[PDB]
Amino acid sequence: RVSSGRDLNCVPEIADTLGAVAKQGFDFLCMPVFHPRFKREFIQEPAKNRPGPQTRSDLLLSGRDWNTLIVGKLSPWIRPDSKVEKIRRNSEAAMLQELNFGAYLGLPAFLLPLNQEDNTNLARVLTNHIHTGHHSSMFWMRVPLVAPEDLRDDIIENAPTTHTEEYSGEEKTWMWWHNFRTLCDYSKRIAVALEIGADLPSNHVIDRWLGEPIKAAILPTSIFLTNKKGFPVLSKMHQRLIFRLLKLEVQFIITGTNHHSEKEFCSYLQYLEYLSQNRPPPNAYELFAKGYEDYLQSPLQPLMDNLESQTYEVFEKDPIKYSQYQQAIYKCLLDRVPEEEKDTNVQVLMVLGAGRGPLVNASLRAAKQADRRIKLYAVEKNPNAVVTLENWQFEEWGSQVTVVSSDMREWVAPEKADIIVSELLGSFADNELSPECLDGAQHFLKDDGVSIPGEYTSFLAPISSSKLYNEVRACREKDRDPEAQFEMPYVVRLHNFHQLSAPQPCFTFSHPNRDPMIDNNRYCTLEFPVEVNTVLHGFAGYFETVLYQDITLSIRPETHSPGMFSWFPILFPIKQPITVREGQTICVRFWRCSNSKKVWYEWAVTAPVCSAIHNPTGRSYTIGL
Amino acid sequence: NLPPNAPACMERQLEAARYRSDGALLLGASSLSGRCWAGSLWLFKDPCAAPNEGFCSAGVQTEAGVADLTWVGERGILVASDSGAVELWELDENETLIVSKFCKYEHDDIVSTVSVLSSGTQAVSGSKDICIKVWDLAQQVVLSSYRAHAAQVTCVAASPHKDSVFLSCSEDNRILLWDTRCPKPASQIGCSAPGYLPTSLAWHPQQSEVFVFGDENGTVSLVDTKSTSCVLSSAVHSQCVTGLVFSPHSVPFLASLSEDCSLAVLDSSLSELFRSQAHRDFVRDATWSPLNHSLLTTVGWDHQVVHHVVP
Ligand SMILES: Nc1ncnc2c1nc1n2[C@@H]2O[C@@H]([C@@H](O)[C@H]2O)[C@@H](c2ccc(F)c(F)c2)CCN1
Repeated sequence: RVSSGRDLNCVPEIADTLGAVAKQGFDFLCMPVFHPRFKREFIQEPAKNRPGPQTRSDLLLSGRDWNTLIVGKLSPWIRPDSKVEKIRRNSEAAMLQELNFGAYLGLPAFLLPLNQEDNTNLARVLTNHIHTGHHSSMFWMRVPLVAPEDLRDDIIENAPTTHTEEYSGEEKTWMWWHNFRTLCDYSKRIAVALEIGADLPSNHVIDRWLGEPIKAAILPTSIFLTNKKGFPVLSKMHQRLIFRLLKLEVQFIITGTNHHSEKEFCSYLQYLEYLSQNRPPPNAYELFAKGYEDYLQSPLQPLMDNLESQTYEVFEKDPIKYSQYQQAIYKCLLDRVPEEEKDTNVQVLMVLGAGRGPLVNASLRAAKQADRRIKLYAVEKNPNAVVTLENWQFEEWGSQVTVVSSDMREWVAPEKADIIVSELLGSFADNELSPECLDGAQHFLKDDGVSIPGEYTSFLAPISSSKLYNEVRACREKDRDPEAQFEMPYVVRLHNFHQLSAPQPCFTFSHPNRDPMIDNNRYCTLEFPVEVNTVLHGFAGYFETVLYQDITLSIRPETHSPGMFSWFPILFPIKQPITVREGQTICVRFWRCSNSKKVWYEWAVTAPVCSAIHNPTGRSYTIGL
Repeated sequence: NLPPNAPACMERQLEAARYRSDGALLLGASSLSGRCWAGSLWLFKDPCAAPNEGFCSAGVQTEAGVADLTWVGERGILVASDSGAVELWELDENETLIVSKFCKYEHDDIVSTVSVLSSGTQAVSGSKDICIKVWDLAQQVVLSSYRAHAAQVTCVAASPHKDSVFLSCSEDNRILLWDTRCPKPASQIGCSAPGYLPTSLAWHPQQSEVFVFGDENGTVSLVDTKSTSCVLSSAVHSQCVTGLVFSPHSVPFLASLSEDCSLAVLDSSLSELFRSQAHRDFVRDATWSPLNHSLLTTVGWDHQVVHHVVP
């Protein structure tokens, strides 16, 4: 349903308060682990020798309760970045004490505020805590969408609120967070608790938190309007944000006292559950993708590796894909043989890389649909797939289908083909080596022969995602370059991210290739206009293909072939993230390289700043020929 | 003997010490550690018996802790609670009990500072939720709500005689002078330099255009509203100035509180006449006896009530 929690800065009896919030319908509680007003002294006598206890006993809850229901809170007097040395020193010791108590307790999370620009010493003290033993605890940085200074009432006569637009200034709180998490070296243990206020900022300001690790959204009671029946509700704009945040699967946190005294505290909660149940449903793509969101996978190499049985099963349960292949064959057969020849002219149809036979059956259903004659050849290099093919050829297909157990590049065909059909494409089109395979095969295609698909194009788009950068950064393996994980593409259902500019075509291949000197190597320069202030982390890749005429397949979001949940986008990371200012152009260079044995990509950002060339000589990543 | 509905135990952390015009002592106290985090209100017609529980005139226990307190005349007690509530506790006819008149949850976080305005019918509260609220004590409602500040409100101090006027200060480094009569009520005042954060406020009881403020680095400042560029200031404490209280004298003395666990007593020139190290923990309040004007009663987190003799 909805994972939601209660924020309290007042808990007189821990046992009673917890039962009340559970009764209201809260999954957890955010509370102080030491009294918020209880300032402790660590240096100066006599306050230093203040007798204990210094807080309430851990025995007041079961270990289970501390582990699952309690989010701890830093004490509001703890200011490690105070301008007063004495305060800085006590706040350091107090921060350690409270953070170590949270760790003692086994708390699943702990809240620390970013309520000012300078949080350097707070970042230092947290970093030192994070490196004091390996633990699973999470840190939630309480950041507002709008700094309190920028939402104050215009009631000071000699200090009025600035009515002049300050594009970058309106995004100051994102900069507070960015610096804090940069200083802490992108710890996976540090995330955002995003505090939403009465009046939302500009859309660009809300767009900065795209790609950020938002773990919780804080909604104060103060921001809920009152409906005619007296219930708490939200502005349509506030509802949009909640809908956007439900997609991120955040935990919603209710803070502040009850201002709808006619109703209870489950009222604020019931609105969220109501909004949760009333969202546009998860479509066939959204429902299939569930579980794979920002989960990094290795791109398939079906040429180098023999695919497992369950990999074929995944890429077969896609009827739209084979309806389009069927349609492209149907349309081709009619263009090649007229109604007068519908029983004398029999077409040489070669399925090149037949898998377990769905493309074969699609070529069958397209011969009877078009009511034309075809002689089928089913070529397949994977001997385990050939088992499924040869059982199909015996039990059903018969003499019409001729199973060939060979690689298309090494096979000597008895007769030339009219139509060669294949699905040798990956998420970046040519990344499964479709150019090379089809070049090695076109000799056994007739001079007027058709290749299905006849054309394909890859696209790239610059993306921002500090979540995916961290996800990649975590892929370090022993016995290899400590940075080889950034020099390889990942198939990923890109979820928590921001597309910084429209996808632009990268590399195109045409089949057959009529070039006298066929060269599958490439160099492309792209210029991506960026109209936001952002951080570039990598490039999403998609493809488009023409099977035949207007019959196409696409994973480019703009032209996405609807229903094709099979292909996820590819991600090309960059080792070091790059700041991009609004109005700047991101310029990327991409190469498709090869030798006799392997094919690979290399890429570099040249504007606004230079990166290193990624994957030089295929050192970190190659596609096996 | 213990009065009815009063507990046999007192909360260790003493927050407020307030003398009524008759001489009876008002005590506010919180439990800031241990199992139960709550507060209490105590009345001592014999001030020399305090802090002892079994020798009080009246006693009550609140749901949450007592951050701040003020007398509402002679039978009223206005309470700044952690619960986000402003509580008004009505005294008994025989003055034996302390009964809840109203408890309103308007502030979204701990209420930290309360001040009753000159008429005694209106009050201003300052909170960690950064808000400032003007209250009508008879209707039990908020008249006006001001988000003037950008950080938690530290001190709200009503003017001696104007109902429209009060000072406020905050961790946002603003000292705001208020006048409910202006369409823009607040006005940023203070010294030339930004300096250290303001922690405590006290109007002069005679010069209505003059006040004093204590900073987080233990400095006390003498400020005139008009000149708006501080005349005199002395480093009175080694730690944050918690509170500032003027003596009832025609020519008054200024009592200076601190987290340095000391009390200092100063003259017009902010020069040190007295200092007491009597406390072993933070000094939280000070009241001068309405009866003996040379007497000053402090409370601390060390659960000590120290009666001083100021010459
Ligand atoms: N040069 C070559 N000679 C002969 N056969 C070759 C080959 N290269 C490939 N194939 C074979 O064709 C398919 C695999 O079975 C593969 O072994 C195909 C495929 C992949 C995943 C699927 F889920 C799917 F349904 C189909 C793509 C891989 N290309």
